[PDB]
Amino acid sequence: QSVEESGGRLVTPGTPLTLTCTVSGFSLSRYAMSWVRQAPGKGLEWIGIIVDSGHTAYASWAKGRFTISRTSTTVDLKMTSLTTEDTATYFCARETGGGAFYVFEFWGPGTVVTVSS
Amino acid sequence: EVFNATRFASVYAWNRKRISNCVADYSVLYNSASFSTFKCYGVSPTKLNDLCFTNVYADSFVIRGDEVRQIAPGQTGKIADYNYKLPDDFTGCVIAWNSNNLDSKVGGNYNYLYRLFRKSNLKPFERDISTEIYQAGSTPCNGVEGFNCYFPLQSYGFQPTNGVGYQPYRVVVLSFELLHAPATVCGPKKSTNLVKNKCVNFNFNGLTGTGVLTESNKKFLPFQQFGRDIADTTDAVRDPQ
Amino acid sequence: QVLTQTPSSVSAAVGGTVTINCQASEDIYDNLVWYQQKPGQPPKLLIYDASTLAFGVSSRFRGSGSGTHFTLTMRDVQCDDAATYYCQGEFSCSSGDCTAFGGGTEVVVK
Amino acid sequence: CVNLTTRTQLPPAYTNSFTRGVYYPDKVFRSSVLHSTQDLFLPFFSNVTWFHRFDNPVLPFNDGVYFASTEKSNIIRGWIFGTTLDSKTQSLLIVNNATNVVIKVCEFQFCNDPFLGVWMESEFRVYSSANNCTFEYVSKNLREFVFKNIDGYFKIYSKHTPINLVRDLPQGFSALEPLVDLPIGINITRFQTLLAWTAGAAAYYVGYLQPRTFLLKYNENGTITDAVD
Ligand SMILES: *[C@@H]1O[C@H](CO)[C@@H](O[C@@H]2O[C@H](CO)[C@@H](O)[C@H](O)[C@H]2NC(C)=O)[C@H](O)[C@H]1NC(C)=O
Ligand SMILES: *[C@@H]1O[C@H](CO)[C@@H](O[C@@H]2O[C@H](CO)[C@@H](O)[C@H](O)[C@H]2NC(C)=O)[C@H](O)[C@H]1NC(C)=O
Ligand SMILES: *[C@@H]1O[C@H](CO)[C@@H](O)[C@H](O)[C@H]1NC(C)=O
Ligand SMILES: *[C@@H]1O[C@H](CO)[C@@H](O)[C@H](O)[C@H]1NC(C)=O
Ligand SMILES: *[C@@H]1O[C@H](CO)[C@@H](O)[C@H](O)[C@H]1NC(C)=O
Ligand SMILES: *[C@@H]1O[C@H](CO)[C@@H](O)[C@H](O)[C@H]1NC(C)=O
Ligand SMILES: *[C@@H]1O[C@H](CO)[C@@H](O)[C@H](O)[C@H]1NC(C)=O
Repeated sequence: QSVEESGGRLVTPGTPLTLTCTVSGFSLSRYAMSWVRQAPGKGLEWIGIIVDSGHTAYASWAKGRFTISRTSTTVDLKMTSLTTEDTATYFCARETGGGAFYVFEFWGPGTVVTVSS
Repeated sequence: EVFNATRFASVYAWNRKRISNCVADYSVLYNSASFSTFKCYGVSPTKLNDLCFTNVYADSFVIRGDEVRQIAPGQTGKIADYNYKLPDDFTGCVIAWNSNNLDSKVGGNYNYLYRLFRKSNLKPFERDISTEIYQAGSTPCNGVEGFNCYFPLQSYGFQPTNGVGYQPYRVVVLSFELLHAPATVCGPKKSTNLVKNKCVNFNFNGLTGTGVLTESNKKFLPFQQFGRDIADTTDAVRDPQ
Repeated sequence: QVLTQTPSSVSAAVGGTVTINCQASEDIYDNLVWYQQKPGQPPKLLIYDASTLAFGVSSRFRGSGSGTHFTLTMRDVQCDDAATYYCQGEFSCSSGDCTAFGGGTEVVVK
Repeated sequence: CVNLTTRTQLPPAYTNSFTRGVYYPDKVFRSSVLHSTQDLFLPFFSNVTWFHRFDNPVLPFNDGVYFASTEKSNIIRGWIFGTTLDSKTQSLLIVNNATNVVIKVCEFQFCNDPFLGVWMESEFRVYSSANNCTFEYVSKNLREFVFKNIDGYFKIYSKHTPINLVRDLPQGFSALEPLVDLPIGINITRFQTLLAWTAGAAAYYVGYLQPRTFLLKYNENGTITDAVD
């Protein structure tokens, strides 16, 4: 079970950017993918989760400007109206098994999204 | 109609059903794997088919999954002390299973209520329906919601995105009791095939003996069961089958 | 909705023990997990359910606590344990914000 | 319920029991065998009450009841049994209505004068309240019945016969066969029959059982043909 992701780029504020997480070695329709981020040298932050059925959950601090989508082998997350304080590192993390949500045993390598002029 | 129906009662408003004059079958439930947890106290479920009980009480409710541990004899919890309390010498058990596919909603199933506050711990096997506002201040709240006047009843946030601990769980507790009264609830026992013209050890309806059972040509009366001779000699005729 | 971790930073010798306290603003039963994040590496889940050691982790890390207070203690902390630790617990549903992460703590061994 | 007092008071008549009230004690089958038993029976050649007009007062249930009735319109419908009959304790109830037999065992707020109204029946005022129930059940001519309660079991033996007499128990012999068993552990002391505005004519005979010894003769087919006190 290998989970990787990509989409790191340097973009101006307010420019949408999508980030794609590719799974390998397991069935995505059984396991829940999630999105987390951390600022340089700061603590972990939670972005959202998608259950295996397809239902979506987000975070209050996000205000509802993320969008997480699922397909065959690409758990993708899209952003709108980027600010200058979103420069952080993003990960997509897998679960242990059926149910038992919010455990994050397997994590991606890590990608950095920077916003500047 | 009790194990899987369209409507199950709440944890604080659990539904009691009386099972009597029934020929129960505990083998099918033992072999069924659709139930998350099934383990019983006082009597092993393997031999439930043998014991005969005068009456059975089945209480159905839907609780939080992580709270299924609280439903046990000698257990202290929130729903255990305020919604459903079990006696220490409780005979029987509970059968519980995850029911997120039916008892949860995308926006949150809020039809399930549970009590958080009350005067004191309730006695085992007690039902509470009154929705009196739990007052925590000195001044009488006059039954009006406000400050320091807490509402004991709260609704569970059942959503598909919740964890297995938070998924709704349907629980039906079976309780068995006996007293100085005839027993009626038990299994169908067993009826092995009958063999004729051979010296066999027979047990007909609780009468045991040894002998050869041949075909007979005699007339009984509809209510008659046994047969007799000039001196207390049994010639059984009425097959229970 | 708020997770708190204490202390922010603490150090101990190689032949010593230290404790970390994680407090939840709401009742979370025992649904609480821990992570270890080395500098530049993704977090690794060390203990889940606040009392079960994860697969492949050492036995020198122990977890306890229940309800709103949880404690993770490391015994005979080696030089490889110098990293950051975080606690996370499920927080009901609609009522709050699904799940939240703790502030984290830093451990350095002399 | 309904209080009615238009009844002509009169002491009840008595009639000779003759040789009625023999019931099979169990399901044993014997042929051409004279068998001696000791059990609760109605003594031969006794004098039994002959109630009548409307007259349905309470009758104690000492140890068992032999209840006989002959009519042409089935004015008699059912029975109430129990001890207090005030819903403060258990109280049996049997109604053999036109549809089917209905039997209950719980407490009922029985009035002092329960009856049934009648032709289309409209009145049902035997009781007013019933709570905390335990058991339920739905299933020229002289009808004979024997009711007993042993070890918390209720036994009903019944028999229907065609008669040509007028105003007395016919002089003959007829065995009583077991009909119904009820598994209810109620200690019982009293009962009261039923009747079905307009007033009709009815008369039912009541007899009380006691421990005795009997001899019974079985025929080739096992039916009882004669008995000896
Ligand atoms: C409700 O539960 C009963 C349990 O007895 C189900 O009846 C059996 O269910 C299994 C599994 O689906 C079947 O293999 C059997 O054939 C069922 N028995 C009979 C007699 O049909 C019942 O199906 C359940 N109801 C629903 C809607 O699933
Ligand atoms: C029918 O008559 C009886 C007796 O005449 C009534 O029973 C009395 O009811 C009153 C009030 O309910 C009680 O105070 C008496 O104690 C009862 N009598 C006895 C002897 O206890 C009965 O209420 C009447 N029913 C109707 C419908 O009129
Ligand atoms: C007993 O059950 C079997 C099963 O179908 C049936 O064939 C038979 O007629 C039944 N007999 C009685 C007396 O109920
Ligand atoms: C007839 O019945 C009365 C009623 O008490 C009784 O006193 C009398 O002894 C009976 N007569 C016979 C012959 O049994
Ligand atoms: C109901 O009746 C049963 C006996 O059938 C008795 O044990 C119980 O105490 C009764 N309850 C009430 C509330 O009358
Ligand atoms: C007999 O019936 C009475 C009610 O009239 C009851 O109180 C008593 O307990 C019964 N007898 C026994 C031995 O239970
Ligand atoms: C027994 O029944 C047969 C016919 O069923 C009848 O001929 C015979 O007379 C009966 N036996 C007696 C003693 O009546």
